[PDB]
Amino acid sequence: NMFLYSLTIQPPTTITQALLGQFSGTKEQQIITASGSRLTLLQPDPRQGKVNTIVSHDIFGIIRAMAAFRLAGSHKDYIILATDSGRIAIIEYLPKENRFQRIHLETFGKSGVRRVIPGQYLAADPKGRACLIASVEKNKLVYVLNRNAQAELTISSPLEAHKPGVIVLSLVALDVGYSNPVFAALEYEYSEADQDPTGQAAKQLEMQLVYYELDLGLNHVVRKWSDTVDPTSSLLFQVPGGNDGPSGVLVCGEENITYRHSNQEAFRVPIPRRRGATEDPNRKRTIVAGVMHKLKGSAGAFFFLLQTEDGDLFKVTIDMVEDEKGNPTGEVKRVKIKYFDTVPIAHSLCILKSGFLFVASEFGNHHFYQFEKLGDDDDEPEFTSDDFPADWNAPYNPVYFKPRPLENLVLVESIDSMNPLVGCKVANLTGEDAPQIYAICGNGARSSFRMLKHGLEVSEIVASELPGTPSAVWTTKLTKYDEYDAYIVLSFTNATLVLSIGETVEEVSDSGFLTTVPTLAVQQMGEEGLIQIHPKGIRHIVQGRVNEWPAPQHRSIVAATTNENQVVIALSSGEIVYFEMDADGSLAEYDEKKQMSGTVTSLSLGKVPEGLRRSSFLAVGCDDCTVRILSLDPESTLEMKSIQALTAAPSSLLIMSMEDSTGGTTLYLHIGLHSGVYLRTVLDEITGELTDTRQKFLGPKPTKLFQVTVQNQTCVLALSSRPWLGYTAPITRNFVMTPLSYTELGYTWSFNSEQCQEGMVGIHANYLRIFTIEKLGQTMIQKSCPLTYTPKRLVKHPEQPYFYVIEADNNTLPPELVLPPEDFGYPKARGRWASCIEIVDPVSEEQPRVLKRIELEGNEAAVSAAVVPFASQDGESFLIVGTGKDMVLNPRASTEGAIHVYRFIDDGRDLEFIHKTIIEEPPLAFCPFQGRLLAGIGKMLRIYDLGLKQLLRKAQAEVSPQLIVSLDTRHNRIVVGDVQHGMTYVVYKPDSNKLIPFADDTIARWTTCTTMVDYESVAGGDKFGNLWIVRCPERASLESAPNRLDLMAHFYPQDLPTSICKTNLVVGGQDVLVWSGIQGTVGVLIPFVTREDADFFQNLESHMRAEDPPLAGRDHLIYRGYYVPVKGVIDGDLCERFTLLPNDKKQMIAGELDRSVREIERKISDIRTRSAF
Amino acid sequence: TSWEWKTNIHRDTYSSIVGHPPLLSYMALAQNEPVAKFRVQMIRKMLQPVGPPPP
Ligand SMILES: [Ca+2]
Ligand SMILES: [Ca+2]
Ligand SMILES: [Ca+2]
Ligand SMILES: [Ca+2]
Repeated sequence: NMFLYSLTIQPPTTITQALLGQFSGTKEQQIITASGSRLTLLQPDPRQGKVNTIVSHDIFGIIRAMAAFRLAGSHKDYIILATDSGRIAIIEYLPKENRFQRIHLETFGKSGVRRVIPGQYLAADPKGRACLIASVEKNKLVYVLNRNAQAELTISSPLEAHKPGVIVLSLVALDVGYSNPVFAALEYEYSEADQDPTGQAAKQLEMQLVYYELDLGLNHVVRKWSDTVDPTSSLLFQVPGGNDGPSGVLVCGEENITYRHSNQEAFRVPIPRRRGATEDPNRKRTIVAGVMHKLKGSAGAFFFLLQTEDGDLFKVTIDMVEDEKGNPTGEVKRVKIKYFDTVPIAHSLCILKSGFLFVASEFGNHHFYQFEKLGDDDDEPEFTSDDFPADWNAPYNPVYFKPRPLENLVLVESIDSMNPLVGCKVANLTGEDAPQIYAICGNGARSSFRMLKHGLEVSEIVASELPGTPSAVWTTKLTKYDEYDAYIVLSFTNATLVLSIGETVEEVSDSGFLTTVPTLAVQQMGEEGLIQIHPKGIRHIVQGRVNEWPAPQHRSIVAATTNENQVVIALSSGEIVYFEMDADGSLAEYDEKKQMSGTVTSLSLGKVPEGLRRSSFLAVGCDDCTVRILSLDPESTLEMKSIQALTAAPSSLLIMSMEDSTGGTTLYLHIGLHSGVYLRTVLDEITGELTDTRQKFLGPKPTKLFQVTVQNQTCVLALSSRPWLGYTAPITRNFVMTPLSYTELGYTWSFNSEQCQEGMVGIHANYLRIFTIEKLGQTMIQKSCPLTYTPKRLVKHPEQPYFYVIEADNNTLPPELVLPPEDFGYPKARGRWASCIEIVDPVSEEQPRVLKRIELEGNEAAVSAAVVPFASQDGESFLIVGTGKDMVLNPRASTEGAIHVYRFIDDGRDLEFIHKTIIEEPPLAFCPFQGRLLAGIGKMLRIYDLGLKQLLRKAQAEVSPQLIVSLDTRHNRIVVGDVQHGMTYVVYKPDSNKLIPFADDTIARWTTCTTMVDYESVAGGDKFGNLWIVRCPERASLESAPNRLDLMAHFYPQDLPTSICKTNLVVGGQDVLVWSGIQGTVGVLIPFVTREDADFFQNLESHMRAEDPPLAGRDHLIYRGYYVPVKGVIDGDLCERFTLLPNDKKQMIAGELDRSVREIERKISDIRTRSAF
Repeated sequence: TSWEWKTNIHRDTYSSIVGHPPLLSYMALAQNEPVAKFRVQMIRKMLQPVGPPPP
């Protein structure tokens, strides 16, 4: 009883943690990142200044913490994962197989994110001897990591260090050299606060820094040392230990940094305050992230980069007393803070040994910087513990600094991140076959409007006029040892043109008067000679000496395929003539010719398999809608091996060997039909029969096939109304056909040159072009433009290609009333809002552009939006905006709400403010309802009409239990999403002008988005990371608190859904549900066509659950049913991991499912490409 | 019910907010505060989310 298939179009782009390590085993460094549930391994490239993704793996769990450690006498780091599985998992990366593999998995508790079950915190000893995993309260477990005789990893049983009432804010491992491992923790005990009945014992925090020493000798853990620290202390940082420095932890709290070790005195330094005019003076700041780095080739030589809540980076250093000579001692003297540079706020920062800084932004794009570092060295004031008071309560004088643009750092890459994804809509603003996905994301001045288009990114190098419309192109080498192919040839309806490498070209050889059907240089290992076949003969050209095969009959040449050692032509009579090559002379024509029942429409010879003399197979398509495979072996030349009938006449054929999903090349026959169909079949390589057919529809134009090379991979380029590239995906290893974001082409060929290699050449409508597909794998192209504030909603003009975004940054004063806000942030101010409207034009130009901004005023913030037509205005659609004044979220504070009304002017490129009408609370939901406006204010459902000076009430009622957050409607039915109590079905009674609620949700749901799929059911998501579909029972549906909605589907994507809609993503027209997630996911739910498909994907999902369990030890069925059990949804993200298995597993699953491996592959690809992309 | 019961319910809720990165990012973004700072606020709230206990 399954009916939905969940797929991921775009994986999350957030990075809650990035970590550096030699995970490949080489001395090179790599970055491991946690993106929600994806574990991703990235390779920084110091030459190109970019960072490339090595691999990604869906944990099917929640990655809460990651630690790295090295075994003694080894150069390879292992990854410890703290997740929600209740288990500790230790995994390793395998560069030979390009896959993650876990080397340990041990259960320590029950599954989930719970208070008293470790997983929240994880730290590892710097020397790799042990690690500690802990919860917020109160459990801690220490696992000892050792090396066995086999030189493999051994794990002891955990050691308990529990202590009730203890709350942990931070946890880092001490670097004690090779002494007994010690773990530091910021803790506070609530045991006293529960005992004081009135008064407290609260409003105060007794924060302690605690040391947990692990005695390897006695194999136990004890609270060795502890002391009181600043109550505002929130972060700990590891300072180098042993010989590289004195062990210890920087304790970071409100305007406080302290060294604070057990065998050292205290050393306090403040956090400088911004000195800007907009910046509030005497505003204390805290630390949000930080890095420690030890410089090579020198003892000590370590510094810190710490980040303020504004994003400002300060460099911290430690100076220790010197002896009589000029040498350091163990005693510490001072701590020095110096302003470094301002970067976006980050979850993690990473300093690479190659001199780079990787910034994992908490929101917005990620940043890759290169160090310099020029200050000027002492241009920035420096402040030390001399003599700020080690006591946190002791008075002291504030210290200020002036922020400024980048001096020590240079930005080298900005990495596209759709985090945080506030919302998206699916619409087709161009004539293109596929609708686009428009999305609003980012935060602050780094927010953005982004459009996603399904296609492959290609860069055009040259273009030129011809000017006559050419009908074909080729590129060809005169000599088989030239790395750069010499010539470029063009063909017209009555002439032929010849070009070559360089800036300009003309003619020296070849026949330029007549049309040319193909061109190839036959003789590999024989320099001299090209062939130009044309109607009425085959011209063989060799160092200027020309010898031609006559036609010679009244018949002419209608088709031809060429190979290195072989040539095949088809005449108008239907005869096929075959030419092989002797030691000298391409005229070794076969004594006999093969007659065909009808006219030949396509020919494909296939390249010469290396190590062999010739290709053994020839593909012949005819007008009788048949494709045959004829043999070319000497013993049985031109005998028919196989035959297949086709839906339409074959317009093109192409034999080609490609990498397969099972690790070895396979010989395929690509077929292009006159109806726009593309097929890929398997050529048996011996019996020559065709099996395992794949189909796709590309466009109304007849499809044509060519062989190109992209990223050192041989790919098929199919030309239809659009160009499609068929290739084997580099990471996921399946076979993909993705369209090109490029013009329609009528002909294309592989191209080479000194300037570009493995490029391509093509023609269209009086134009020739040279392009290359620089990088594949990324099937979604993204164009973006910045916005002003953090988006909130997105609405589209009902008739014109324009969007309207409402934006609101909380706790920010209006920028006014010299520092770019995207680089340094708007000036913060408590309780003040900054909000605005922006009009976005995404298609009219090459890039999306913001046409106009409408700034709000009066501490007023936009919270909702809709485009509503009003019957009273002859159906004109207006822009409805909801706002609030003096908004405080927790607790919710109502000064006043408002509804602005705007009017579309200049076809939607601008707005005219009509009137603003004040209401009690901010309206969180609008909805067009029967030619009038529906608004949700508080628990109140209200119908407004458009009046001369205000919006006018016409009906109202209380419908939801606490707060309206979404609205939708069909006919007389209104569905109301409550902030906490799920769905509420209301019905409107026209004769009575009453809004009556008649259905409500069974369980609580913290609704975040809704849509109506039909009259009876609603699909939505909630803030705990759930997607669901509820429906009205059939007995209560005829009634036009009392009745309970039925649960029709539920699923845990883990990412928080921010928007959802029903739409069509492909011309095929399968209605799908598209949704977006806060962490960047863009996902689809696809309904199954037949019960057989539902059964196949359910059983496939089961076997994938058995043979590919979640990496971190989760149970996939329990994971996808985190809060309530799974109902109705199959996880296609798991199914699509079938391609990654070893072949024995694939064959086993193929056995249980009673389908071939290639069949399973084809159905997996098919369900995705047919209904979405 | 008992002050203890409410206190546990709130502490579990704060723990869950800190535990699930998506929810934490959602709330912190709504408040326009850094995620680490919001995390610290939530963990700090665990001391006494409701009123002091009865005598
Ligand atoms: Ca093979
Ligand atoms: Ca801007
Ligand atoms: Ca009020
Ligand atoms: Ca594999």
